[PDB]
Amino acid sequence: QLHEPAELLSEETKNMHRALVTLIEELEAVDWYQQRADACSEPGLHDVLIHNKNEEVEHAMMTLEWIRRRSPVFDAHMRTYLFTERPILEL
Amino acid sequence: QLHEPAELLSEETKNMHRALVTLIEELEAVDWYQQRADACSEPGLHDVLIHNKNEEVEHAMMTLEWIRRRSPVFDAHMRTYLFTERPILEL
Amino acid sequence: QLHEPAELLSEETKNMHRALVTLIEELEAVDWYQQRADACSEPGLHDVLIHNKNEEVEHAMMTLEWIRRRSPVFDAHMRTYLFTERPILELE
Amino acid sequence: QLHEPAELLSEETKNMHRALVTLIEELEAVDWYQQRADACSEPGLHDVLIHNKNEEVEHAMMTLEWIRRRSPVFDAHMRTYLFTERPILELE
Amino acid sequence: QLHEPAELLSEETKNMHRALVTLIEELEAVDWYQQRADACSEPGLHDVLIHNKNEEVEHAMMTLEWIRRRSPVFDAHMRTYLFTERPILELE
Amino acid sequence: QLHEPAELLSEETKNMHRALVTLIEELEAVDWYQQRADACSEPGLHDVLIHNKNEEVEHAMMTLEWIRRRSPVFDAHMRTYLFTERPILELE
Amino acid sequence: QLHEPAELLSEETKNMHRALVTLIEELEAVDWYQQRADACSEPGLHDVLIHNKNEEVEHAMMTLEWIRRRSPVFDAHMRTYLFTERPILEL
Amino acid sequence: QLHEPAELLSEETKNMHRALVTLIEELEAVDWYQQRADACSEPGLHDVLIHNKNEEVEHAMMTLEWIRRRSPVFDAHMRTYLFTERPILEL
Amino acid sequence: QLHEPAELLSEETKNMHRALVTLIEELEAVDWYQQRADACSEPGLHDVLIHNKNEEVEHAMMTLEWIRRRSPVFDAHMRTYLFTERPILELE
Amino acid sequence: QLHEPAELLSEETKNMHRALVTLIEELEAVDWYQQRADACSEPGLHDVLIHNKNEEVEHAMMTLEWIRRRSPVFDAHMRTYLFTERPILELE
Ligand code: NA
Repeated sequence: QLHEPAELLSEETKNMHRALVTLIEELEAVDWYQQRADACSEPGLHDVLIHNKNEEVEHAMMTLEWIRRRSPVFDAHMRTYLFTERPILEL
Repeated sequence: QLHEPAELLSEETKNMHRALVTLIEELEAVDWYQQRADACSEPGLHDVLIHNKNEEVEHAMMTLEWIRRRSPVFDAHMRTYLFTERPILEL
Repeated sequence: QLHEPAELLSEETKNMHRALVTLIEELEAVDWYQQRADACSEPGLHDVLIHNKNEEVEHAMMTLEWIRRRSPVFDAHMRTYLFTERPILELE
Repeated sequence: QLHEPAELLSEETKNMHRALVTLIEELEAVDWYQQRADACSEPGLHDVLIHNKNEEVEHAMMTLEWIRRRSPVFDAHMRTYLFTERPILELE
Repeated sequence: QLHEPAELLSEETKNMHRALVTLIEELEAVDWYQQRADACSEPGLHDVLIHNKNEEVEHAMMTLEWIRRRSPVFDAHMRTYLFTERPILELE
Repeated sequence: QLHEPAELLSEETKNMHRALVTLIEELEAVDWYQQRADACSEPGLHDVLIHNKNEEVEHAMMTLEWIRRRSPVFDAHMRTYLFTERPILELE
Repeated sequence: QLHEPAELLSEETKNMHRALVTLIEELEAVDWYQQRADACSEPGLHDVLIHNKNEEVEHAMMTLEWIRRRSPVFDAHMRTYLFTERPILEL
Repeated sequence: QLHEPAELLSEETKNMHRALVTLIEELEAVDWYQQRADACSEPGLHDVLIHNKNEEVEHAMMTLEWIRRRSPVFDAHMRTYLFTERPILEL
Repeated sequence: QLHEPAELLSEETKNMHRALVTLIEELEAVDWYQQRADACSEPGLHDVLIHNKNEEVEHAMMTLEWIRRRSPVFDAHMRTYLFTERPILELE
Repeated sequence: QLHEPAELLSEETKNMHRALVTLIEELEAVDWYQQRADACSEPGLHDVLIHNKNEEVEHAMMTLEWIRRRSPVFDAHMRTYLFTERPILELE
C-alpha cells in the first residue's frame, strides 16, 4: 500500500507506515461503530458495538503512544495540545 | 461519507465523525509525505515535505485534543497510555 | 454501503447488514494485523499488533454469536460444522 | 490483496489470508443476497436469492471451521461466546 | 449500484439489474475461488474452495435460466451458441 | 485484477479468468444499457442503446460457450438448468 | 454517476451525460479486450476477443456520431482534425 | 492501470492504451465541466468551465485522429458513421 | 462528491468545491500526460500529449486565478510564496 | 501510483509527480475542511477546521512555487493569469 517502492524507503519510514495505517484503521472503526450503534435498535447488538468501539479507542491510543516514543515531532506537538484547557488555537 | 441516515445519528456523533475523518486525513498526510520525502531525489522538495509533514502532525494533535475534551472514552485511554515508559502492553 | 434503498429493506436486513459488515471489518483487521506483524522490524510494534489482533478475533466471535441468536440459517450451519473433527466436506 | 511483500510473510499467514478473505466474501454475499431478496418482488427470483443466501452461510461456516482448527486464538474465543444464552458482554 | 434514478426505470429493468449483478457476483466467485485454490498449499482448504466454486457455478446457471425465461433476446442467442461444436464465430 | 501472484496460478486458471471477466463486463453492459435506454428521453439514443444492448448479450453467450467447452462443471450444470420449465429450485 | 443534483442540470446535459458515459465504457472495452487478446494463450479465445473488440469500436463511433449531431463544438473540432494527413498539431 | 502484466502486451497495445485512456479522461472532462457549469451559481466561473470544456473536446478529437491513423478498425467504423445524416442504425 | 449534504453548505463553499475539483482534475491530467509522453515511443502521440498537457496547465492556472479572486487566504499565501527566489522555507 | 514504469520516466517527471500529488492532496484538504466547517455545529471545531484549512492553502502554494521554479510551462501560464484584474478569458 506504499505510495513509493519499498527499495526507496528506509526501515523507519516503513515501520511508521505500519503503525500509522493501524492507527487509521482503528480510528475508522471508532467512527463506524458509533454510527451503527446510534442507528441500531436491537439492544444486544448495541451493547456489543459500543463495547468494541471503546476497545478500538484503546488500541488507537496504544498505537499512538508507540509512535510518540519514536517520533520527536509527535512528542513535541502532543505536549503542546493534549490535556489542556485554553482554547485550542491559543496554545 | 456517513454510513447511516443523519436523522438517526446524534449531533455529537456527527460532529465526532467530522473530527475523526479530519484526524484520519491528517495522519494519512504524515505517512505519505514521509514516503515521498524518502524517495525524493531533490533536496529542495525534501525540506518542504518534511516541514509540512510536521505541521500535519500538529494539526492531528489539535484535532485529537478536541476529541478528548468531548469523549470520556478517549480521555480515559489517553490518560492510561500517553507519555508513559513501561512496555505498552503492561499498561 | 447498502446496495438497495433503505425504504425497501426490513430492519432485520439493516440490522444484519450492520452486524455483518462489523464482523467483516474485524476479520479484515485479523488478516492485516498478522501481515504487518510478520513484516514488522521493531519487536515492540510486533507485540502490540499480535495482542490487538487477538482482541479483534474476540470482537469477531462476539459479533458472530449475536448473528447466530438472530439468524436461524446461521444457527443451523454453525451446528453442522463448528467444533468438529473429520474432513469438512464429509460433514455436508 | 496482500499488504506486505510475499517474501516477508510465513506460509501460515498467507494461507490464513486466503481463508479469511474467502470468509469475508462469503459473508458479503449473505448481506447482498438478503438485500436483493427484500427489494425483489418476483417470488421466483426472491426464492433463488434466499436459497443461495443460505448456501453462502454454509460456505462461510465451513471456512470458519477450517480457521478454528489451525488457530488457537479463534478456538479459545469461539469456545467462550458461540452457543451461549447470557448477555454477550457477560461471557468475557 | 444503479446508474439511473429509480423513478425512471421500469420494474422489469430493476429486477433484471438484480438478476444480472447476482450472476456477475457468482461468476466473480468462480474466478476467485479457483485462483486461491491454485495458490493455497493446504489440501483441506483446497478441497473446500473447489467445492464452493462448483456450487457458485450452479447458482450462476440458476440465475441465467431465470433471465432466459424472462428475456427473448437471451433465449435466441443462447439457442444459437450454447451446446454446439463449430468454431464460435462461425455460428453467426 | 488478479487475486494471486501470476507464478502461482496455472495457465488454465489465468485464461479462465480472462474469459470470466469478459463475460462479466458484457453482462454489466447489458444492465447499464437497459437502464440508460429506460431513462433516455431521445428516440435515436434510445434506439442505439437497445441495439447495442442486444449485441452485448450475443458477446456474452459467445464467451459462455467457450467456457462451457473447457469446464465440465459449467457443462454439467448448464444441462441441468438451462432450457427447462419446472420451478428452478425443483431442478437438481 | 452525476456529480450534481439532477434538478440543477438541463435535460440536454443529462442526455449528453448518458451518451458520453456510454462512449467511455465502449472505449474502455476496446482497450481491455485488446489487452486480453495479447496476453491470451488459447487461439479460440483470442479471436472471440478481437471480434468483439471490433464491434465495440463500432458501437463507440455510433455513439460519437449521435453526439456530433447535437453538439456544434464536437462538430467543429471533428471537422478540423478527423480524416486528415498533416501533423496533428499543424491543424 | 493496465489489466495484464506489461510483459505480455505488445508496445502497440500499450500505445493504444495510452491514447484511449487520454481520450476517456478528456471525454470525462467534457461531461463533468458541463455539469458544474449548469449547476454553477457564478457566471464568471461558468464561462471558464464552458470555454475549457470546448478545448477538452478539441483535445479529444486530436487524440481520436491519432487513433484513427493507427487503427484500421477505427478508420473503417469512423468512415461508416461519422458526418452522416440518416438514422444511425440504417448505416 | 460533496462530503456533506448540500443543504448544510453555503453557496460560496459549493462553488469553491466546483472550482477546486476542476483544478484538481487538471493537475491530475498534467501529471498523467507527462508520464505517458515519457513512456510513449510514437512521435505523433508524444507531441499531442505534451501540447495538451500544457493547455491543462493553462486551464489550471485560470481556475486558480478565479479562486484567488474569491479567497483572501489564497491571495495572502500566494503573495508570500509565488514568484520568489529565497529558499521556500525562508519565506515564512 | 505511477501509471508507467519508473525506468522509462525521467527523474524530473517522477519528482514532479510527487509534487503534483502533494499539491492535489493539499487542495483536497482545502475543499473538505470548508465543507466540514460549514456543516459543523460546534464553534470550537469550526475554528480549528478553518485555521488548519488555511495552513493547507499555505502548503499548496509552497508546493506550487517549487513546481513553478522547475516547470517552464507552469511559470509561463502563471505569469499570464495570476494577480490579474480583467476577465480571465480575455488574458488568453
Ligand atoms: Na446439521
